Amino acid sequence: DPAPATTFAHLDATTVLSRAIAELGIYPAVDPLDSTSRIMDPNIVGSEHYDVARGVQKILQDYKSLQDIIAILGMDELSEEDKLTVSRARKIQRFLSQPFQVAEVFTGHLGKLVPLKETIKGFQQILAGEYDHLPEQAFYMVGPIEEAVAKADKLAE
Amino acid sequence: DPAPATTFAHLDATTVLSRAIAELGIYPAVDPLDSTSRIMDPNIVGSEHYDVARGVQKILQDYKSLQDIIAILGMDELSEEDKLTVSRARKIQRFLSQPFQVAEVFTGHLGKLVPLKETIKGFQQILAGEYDHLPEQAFYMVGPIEEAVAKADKLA
Amino acid sequence: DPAPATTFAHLDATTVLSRAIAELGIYPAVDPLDSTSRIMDPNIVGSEHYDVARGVQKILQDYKSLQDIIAILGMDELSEEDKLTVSRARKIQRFLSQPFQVAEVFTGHLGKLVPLKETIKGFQQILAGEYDHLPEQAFYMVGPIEEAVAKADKLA
Amino acid sequence: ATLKDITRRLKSIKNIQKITKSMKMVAAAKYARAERELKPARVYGVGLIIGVSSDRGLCGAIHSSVAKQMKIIGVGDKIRSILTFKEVGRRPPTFGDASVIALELSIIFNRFRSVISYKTLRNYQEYSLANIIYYSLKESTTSEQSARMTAMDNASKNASEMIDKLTLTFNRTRQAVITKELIEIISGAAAL
Amino acid sequence: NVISITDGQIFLETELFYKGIRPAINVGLSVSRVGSAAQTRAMKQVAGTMKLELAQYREVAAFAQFGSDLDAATQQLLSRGVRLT
Repeated sequence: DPAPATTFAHLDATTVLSRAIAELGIYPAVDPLDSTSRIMDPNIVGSEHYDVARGVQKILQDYKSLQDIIAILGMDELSEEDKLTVSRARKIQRFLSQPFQVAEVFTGHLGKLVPLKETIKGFQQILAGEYDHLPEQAFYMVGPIEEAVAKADKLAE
Repeated sequence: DPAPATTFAHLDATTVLSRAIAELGIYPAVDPLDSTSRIMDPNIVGSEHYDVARGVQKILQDYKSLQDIIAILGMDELSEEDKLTVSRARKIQRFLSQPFQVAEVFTGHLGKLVPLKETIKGFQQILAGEYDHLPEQAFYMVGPIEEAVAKADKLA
Repeated sequence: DPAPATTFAHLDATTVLSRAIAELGIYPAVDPLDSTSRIMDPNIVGSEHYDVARGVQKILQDYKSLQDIIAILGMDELSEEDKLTVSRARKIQRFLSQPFQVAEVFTGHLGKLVPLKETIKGFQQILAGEYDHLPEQAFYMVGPIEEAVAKADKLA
Repeated sequence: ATLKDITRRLKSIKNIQKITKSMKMVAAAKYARAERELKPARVYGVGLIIGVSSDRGLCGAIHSSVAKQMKIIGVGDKIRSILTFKEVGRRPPTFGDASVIALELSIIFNRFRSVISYKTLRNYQEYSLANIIYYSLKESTTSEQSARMTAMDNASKNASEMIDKLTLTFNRTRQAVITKELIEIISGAAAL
Repeated sequence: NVISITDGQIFLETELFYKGIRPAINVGLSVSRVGSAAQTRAMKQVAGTMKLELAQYREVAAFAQFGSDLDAATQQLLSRGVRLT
């Protein structure tokens, strides 16, 4: 749309929200593959923040590009590494969600604020395979990565 | 289109005919899922008529949602429960076709008029699984369910 | 699109230059199945011109069918009928190439301008099998069929 | 009915078409080796429920066709899950595989007609038992890899037709968006 | 307009960008009509081989995550291809 399209060039950082994402219960409904920042540079945020950020986006793009194919040919036709990034990407999609203090009337969850180092570490860890044994849902709608381990135990029964 | 879209609000019943359905030889080419009636209410038509109608529409909608997979992969990749709704749905579709007196030149069949009770019974029986053994084509271009059964026996 | 659609109403032929063909080294890189003519009609050109062209087409189309059965079973599991059409088709593909006079500088080969009756004759005979004893690369970058003989001797 | 949609649908189906075509040919090569290997295994074959299928799906009604004639050993991953050995169908069945199966101990399997068709002392007994396990097994992958080749042929052709039809829809929508957008501009300009 | 006016185009894509192909150049679509005439002999040499090997890669690139029993010749195309990429 001319209006939003013309606004992009006036910005240093953009957060793009998506109805397709909100529809899933992923809130905040941010598109991880359409939000950008002028300071997303290894010389500014450091190579560790940057390499994790880029790794998260890669695994989501790869999943995005698999979605529709396996939705027809089945999950079984995937190699044991193609389906590894499927499980991991789905955890990461869930770990990007987060209950907002200001959204308690909607989530029924207490709001969480997550420090940068913990955000980075959390995603670093899922990317590295550290939680392949936890279930997808444990990553849905929590703050720090410890809350997802907590949640996994709570789910066990 | 503005013309038809504006007309919908003026009607108590709408019969929406579909080219897609026509081209499959279903006549009359009524879209079972796009045609509605303000008196389709259990307090007006009674609960048996209402329930059979809603059951037909459910199976047809269920079938419609399976049709993406059918188009690419075909019947073989379906579960046994889904193969059943497909085969009942396809029977229902054909049972909704009907020879019209006015269209005898085009069908090559004599025209039929079906009493409402025989209409309810026929579809009620198909839904209940009473004719899973009969082939699809037996339900095409008949009046009452009895004709599709006779037609089934004739197909030897 | 209106622009191409309006243009096509005026076209009597298409010449389709193809990158696939170019990378296979066939000059000129004309797609022999994709290019068409409106006057490719026995009532307009020869009844002999028409059947040679139709025969060339069918064999080139038939060669394409067999190309899946080659990278699977190898070019030996084919029947004697099917081996024959591969050998003839490939000689036809190469026989459709031509050294141009206008490209004497860049290449080095001498330019050829083939008369219509000689073009018709050449292809009619590769189809007949009057050159099955000759090697495949005898037909490449020559003019008339008389240079396919001269080039097959110079390779002995 | 959005240019946005159509483009996504088109992207997936072009790749499905490419996959199913490669899978078609993988199976075509496997059916090739399996039909030739079937010769010294059919005449060789002339001299509790056992269900013979495999691990891999996408071969139409191979796995469900024996599972129906089933209703107790299930050779093939797919037979245990729809109703006991893993890692079959993938690599051609050796007489050694047939012995690994019989060591752990009516036979139901798919018998190869064509690429398109298929239908569902105490030292001597052990060799004749393994002679049946092997026979059913060799017959089975011929029938599976034929079927998968065929089914993957069909899916590829079905995807290809859907691609054609969606491209047409794409261009019709594409042209109408241009025209509608222009008519809006004109009507506004004219009304002044 | 600007596509027909120019001698060639470098096409960038979002999807290449997030897959890690940065710079995000669609090498199958991008074109320079000047081409070789604007390359030194040394580049011309290796670039010519790269082009061909990448084209042949593109033909096969969807058998990547769906390829167990591909012939060794095409595992070679896949491998040379991901590496050149």
